[PDB]
Amino acid sequence: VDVFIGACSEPVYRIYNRLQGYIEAVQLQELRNSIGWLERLGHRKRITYS
Amino acid sequence: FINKRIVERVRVGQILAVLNRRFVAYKGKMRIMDITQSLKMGTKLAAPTV
Amino acid sequence: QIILDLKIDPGERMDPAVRMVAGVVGHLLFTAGGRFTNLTQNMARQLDIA
Amino acid sequence: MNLSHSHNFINIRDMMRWVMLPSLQPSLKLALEEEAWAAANDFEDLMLTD
Amino acid sequence: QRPERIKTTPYLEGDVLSSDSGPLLSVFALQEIMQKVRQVQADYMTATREVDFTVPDVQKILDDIKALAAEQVYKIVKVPSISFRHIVMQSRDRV
Repeated sequence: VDVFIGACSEPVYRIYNRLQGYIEAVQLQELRNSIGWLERLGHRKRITYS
Repeated sequence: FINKRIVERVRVGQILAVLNRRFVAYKGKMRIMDITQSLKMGTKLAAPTV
Repeated sequence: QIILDLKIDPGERMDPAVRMVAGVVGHLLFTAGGRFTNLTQNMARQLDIA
Repeated sequence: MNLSHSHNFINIRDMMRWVMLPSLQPSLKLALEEEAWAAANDFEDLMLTD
Repeated sequence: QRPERIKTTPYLEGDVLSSDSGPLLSVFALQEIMQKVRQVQADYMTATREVDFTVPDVQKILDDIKALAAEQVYKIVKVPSISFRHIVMQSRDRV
């Protein structure tokens, strides 16, 4: 990942820092939790998620 | 009176004095795709009949 | 080097008994032993449910 | 080398890793190329000088 | 010609359904790889560089490697190069 230093305004940079902090959490555990939860519902409801 | 530094006159050496925002950019040779709609793909297992 | 999966498809409609028969055939044709695997951790999970 | 279209998916620290891996197949052309590179390690025989 | 295909009892003798071959599965396997990456990039909002996915002719590739074996990096010649020349001037016995 390429990290550089730029310039943005103060109340917009907090929105940009929180969005990129969300995608850093999705690659860690939010994707593995969501896909790992449909395997427990499709086991119950006789559904097969792809 | 507004306590926000909206417009300041400044020397031409301090034009790059606002470079203080750590931006996080992604590589051009990788891909980003939105799999939000991928949480609905799946077939329903029918019950065996007589 | 080549691993299989399931290919959930909503357009095709099969007999429910062809899935249950093909949960037997997958358990004595493929290989998920201690040395190599022929099939994914998900493909070998939908065979144990089948 | 482009059988999987991998010419577009190589970063700068993978092509630098290939040029540092010692594995050469000796043949007539490599025995005739490395002698040609030995005659160009001064650049004065290439009409280039500083 | 081989000792293992001599089918005596009519157990293993059955009907022929279809066929396959080496130069046919090589172009089939590359189709099923490149069709999958061209399918998930059409159903979802993907943001990458445009990379065209053309299936290359494998039999033309293997023929062109074989034609490179007939190359000759050397050559047969009768006389060498010129390698030296002289410029005349107003002087005699000094060039």
